[PDB]
Amino acid sequence: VPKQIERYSRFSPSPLSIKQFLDFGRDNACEKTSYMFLRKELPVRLANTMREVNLLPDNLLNRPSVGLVQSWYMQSFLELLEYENKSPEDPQVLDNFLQVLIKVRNRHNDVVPTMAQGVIEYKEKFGFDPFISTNIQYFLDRFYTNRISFRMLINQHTLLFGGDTNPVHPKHIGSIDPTCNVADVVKDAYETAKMLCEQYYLVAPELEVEEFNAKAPDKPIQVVYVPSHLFHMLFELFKNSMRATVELYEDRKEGYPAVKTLVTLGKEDLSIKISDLGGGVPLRKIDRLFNYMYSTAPRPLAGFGYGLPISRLYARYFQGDLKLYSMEGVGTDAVIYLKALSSESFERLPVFNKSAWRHYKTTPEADDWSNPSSEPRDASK
Amino acid sequence: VPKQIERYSRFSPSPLSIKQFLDFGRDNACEKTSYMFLRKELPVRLANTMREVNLLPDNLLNRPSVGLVQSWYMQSFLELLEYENKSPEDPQVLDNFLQVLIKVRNRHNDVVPTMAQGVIEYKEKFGFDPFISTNIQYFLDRFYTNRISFRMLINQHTLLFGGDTNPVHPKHIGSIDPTCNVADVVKDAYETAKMLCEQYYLVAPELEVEEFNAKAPDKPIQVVYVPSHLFHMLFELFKNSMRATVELYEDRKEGYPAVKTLVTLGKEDLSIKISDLGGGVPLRKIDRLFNYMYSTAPRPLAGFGYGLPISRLYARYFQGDLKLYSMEGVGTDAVIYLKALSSESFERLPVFNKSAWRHYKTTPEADDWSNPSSEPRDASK
Amino acid sequence: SYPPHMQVLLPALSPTMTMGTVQRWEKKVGEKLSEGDLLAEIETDKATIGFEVQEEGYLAKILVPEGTRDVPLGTPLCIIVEKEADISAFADYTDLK
Amino acid sequence: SYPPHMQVLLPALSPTMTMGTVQRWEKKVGEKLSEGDLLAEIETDKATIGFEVQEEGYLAKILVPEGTRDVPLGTPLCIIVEKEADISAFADYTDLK
Ligand SMILES: Nc1ncnc2c1ncn2[C@@H]1O[C@H](COP(=O)(O)OP(=O)(O)OP(=O)(O)O)[C@@H](O)[C@H]1O
Ligand SMILES: Nc1ncnc2c1ncn2[C@@H]1O[C@H](COP(=O)(O)OP(=O)(O)OP(=O)(O)O)[C@@H](O)[C@H]1O
Ligand SMILES: [K+]
Ligand SMILES: [K+]
Ligand SMILES: [K+]
Ligand SMILES: [K+]
Ligand SMILES: [Mg+2]
Ligand SMILES: [Mg+2]
Repeated sequence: VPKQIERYSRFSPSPLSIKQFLDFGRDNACEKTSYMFLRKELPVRLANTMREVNLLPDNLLNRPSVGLVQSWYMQSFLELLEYENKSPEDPQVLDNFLQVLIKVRNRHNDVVPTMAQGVIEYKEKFGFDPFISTNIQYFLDRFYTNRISFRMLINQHTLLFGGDTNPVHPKHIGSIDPTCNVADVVKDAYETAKMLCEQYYLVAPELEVEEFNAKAPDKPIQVVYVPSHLFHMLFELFKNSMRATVELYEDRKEGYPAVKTLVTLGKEDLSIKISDLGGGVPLRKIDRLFNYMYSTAPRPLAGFGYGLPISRLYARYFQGDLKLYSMEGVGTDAVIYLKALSSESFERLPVFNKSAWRHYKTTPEADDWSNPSSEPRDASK
Repeated sequence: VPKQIERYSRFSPSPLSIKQFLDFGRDNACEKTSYMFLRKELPVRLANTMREVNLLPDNLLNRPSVGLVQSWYMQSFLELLEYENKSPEDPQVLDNFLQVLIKVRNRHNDVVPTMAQGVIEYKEKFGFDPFISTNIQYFLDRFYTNRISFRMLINQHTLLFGGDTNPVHPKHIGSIDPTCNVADVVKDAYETAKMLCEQYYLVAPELEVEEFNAKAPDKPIQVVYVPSHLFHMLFELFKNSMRATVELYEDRKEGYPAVKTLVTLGKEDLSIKISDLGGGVPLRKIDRLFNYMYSTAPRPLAGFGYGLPISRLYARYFQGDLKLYSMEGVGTDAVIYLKALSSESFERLPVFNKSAWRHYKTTPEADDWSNPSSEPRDASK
Repeated sequence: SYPPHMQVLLPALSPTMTMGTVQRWEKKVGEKLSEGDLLAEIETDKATIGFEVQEEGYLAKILVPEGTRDVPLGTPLCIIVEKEADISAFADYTDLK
Repeated sequence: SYPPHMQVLLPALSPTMTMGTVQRWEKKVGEKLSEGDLLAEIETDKATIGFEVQEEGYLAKILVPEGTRDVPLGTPLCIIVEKEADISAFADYTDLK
């Protein structure tokens, strides 16, 4: 069936905005429409990714785990393609399609850890060079971004048309909250990180939260968003901050500084700044913090090295971002940026085309800019 | 003489560390050695740049101003090449060489504004597309970085061997200060920005400075550095902060928040964070702040659009950096990072090679990642 | 007649695309084309797609100007030729083997 | 004899360079080479230089292994050939026109 993969991999993904998800769910909510969209969109997105996994170095492609992921995706793809010529006019089709979505999602439950074992297996068993490293990085950002997106799509359909007349979050629209109170998600993410830090370190910093709604001064800050995505990013930044703070001060007399959260709202951005006095990170190391599996924890709260890049995928997924700035010797600021406007919050999706191909078949190039010798001439004669 | 350009453009620049400048000046200070180095290094650096200016779009290469810059560089290059076979054993050679350095520097006085007029002339007279824009950006960062570097080299030699027995800054080593007190340069840069802001706005925020020397807690923060470079960066960030603050509050009752400077010192970094409550910048616009001639001032303190990218060249020149983070609706943090250690402070220099060539003969490529339609389908049916 | 040439037709670049706006041309009449270069931004209802050259040659003529909305599937957008001497022959508008 | 081949000599990559450490190879025996590809990191006293291939072909043999310090100017570093059938002929070590 590889011709079907070639073809769908050449189709462009159709990025959707939070507005569209919300307008579809609220005002429309036509099961037929969703079905016409998804039966085509899912295979496109899947094929775009598969095409990329096929470009990985053969020694990674060879790991049992990468094979498993491939077959899972292939099985899903084939299962969705059965619907390309089935009429939405028959209710049975609609119903089985729903079951199929549930099925593919369950099958895709293991995917994140299976691919991780994949590349871990590889990194530790085969020697590792930086050409191939930035490539795995590039692949993983894209591969996991699509996973977020399939799950987003499948969740909307099942939550909407699953017919579950007992919904966990009644006033929502699928998994979108039209009035997500940001400080409440901050407090929840914090309490749940605290618990974990307190369990192992026997202590945890206090949270202080502050708000400034430039849009409308005294008003609590709300945004249209997927709460679980916001929760995830915050949770992950808070665990990092708590670890950093607690480790720095366990041998001090000063007592633990708080973790400060500033939430702001402007014409375009909702910004959330998490600040700690946890000692910071030298500039040289800031980029690699975002490498999958870069960790300074015993290989505690930390270990995997997924928290920071995955959180940044959630931020970039809807046109936001996650950036980090440290003052080495004092502490760090971690800032989540979201779009204030749902009309501006479009999915940002990996496209397979020549540009992507090129990333996988790049080759080391000379540096643009100079580098010094590792043993420079002693200018003292 | 173009074969000489080809050849020297193919030589690699020799990046020097602050340590080397300092060790040469302090412990050694042999005029012969400096001469042997410079008579070769200057032409290499010049030729690397000229090769790049030759790759600019013909419509920019055509402006009178770009021609002038080219001839100036060519004249300098030819003037240094006269020394390739002159003996350092003759004192006359040494002496005239010094005069030649002075000469080339004076000739290179106008270069920054002449190239600016160059590209301004071009941007306003010929239509402008983003392929060519990021290219001019790339060229200008590199072209101005080399200018900083020639001036650095020429200054060291003339200050050292100019024989001026009346030096402005006696305890320095050329233009390097072995004990540059950072907060003092911050205060000076601030007072001089205040003056200019006060002259036009009739008012200016107060400075507050704070320090944390993690290296040695109560001690004032000192670094080995070129004071004038540090001064320039600070001056420029302060003018931006003062303008932003003063403009936001001229219609308010609140009264003006201070501009806060935090200076920190760790194992690797000297960090200087300038914070203002001047309203900030939406995320979408952060990168372009660094475009040559991106300005929001009447085209006051602002106008040219050079302050931010030039300041960032000074920071990157010795392996530091300058980064900006805003919370739209409140304010901005601008952070200068320097190397704490002079042994780690190497020149970062543009190299002309195939990698550079490629930047000039790139061509638009498809986007990697999806983009939405400018008119998305209304999901309300 | 005209020399060996290929017409680039507008494909279904998305499973449901039926038309597209030719938003921008990324190559100029007379420029070289390699397999995979960016040829044009095609805007639809659903995305702004980067359309890639599928076959190496030279851009001889643009049949559909920038800005043309609603171009149906299968519209010849432009002409490709195998050698750059063959361009001039298209100013006024089976050996491709 | 051997097929048409070129020896890549170590040039003066800096005006005063007289030797250099072959710090890393960036191409593998059997790989294609285009004009300008990165061939090796050459370390000196003054810089770590990215040495670029000056002539298109295929990498046939590495004469000077990674890590060799103090290689004098003019040392053949490796061998380039015009076609990839001609590589195997160099395992055990004027028509370039
Ligand atoms: N606030 C912080 N202060 C200091 N260092 C930090 C901070 N946040 C992250 N880091 C550094 O970045 C590294 C990686 O972060 P990341 O959260 O991605 O992985 P981890 O915390 O190490 O494990 P996990 O996968 O669960 O997150 C950390 O190990 C730590 O060295
Ligand atoms: N602290 C700040 N707060 C808000 N906006 C800023 C800040 N700093 C810079 N900007 C934005 O970046 C733009 C460009 O900055 P830059 O200093 O490079 O040029 P200018 O200040 O506009 O003129 P000059 O060439 O003398 O600096 C400013 O016009 C302003 O819009
Ligand atoms: K595609
Ligand atoms: K990490
Ligand atoms: K060079
Ligand atoms: K600017
Ligand atoms: Mg973590
Ligand atoms: Mg300014």
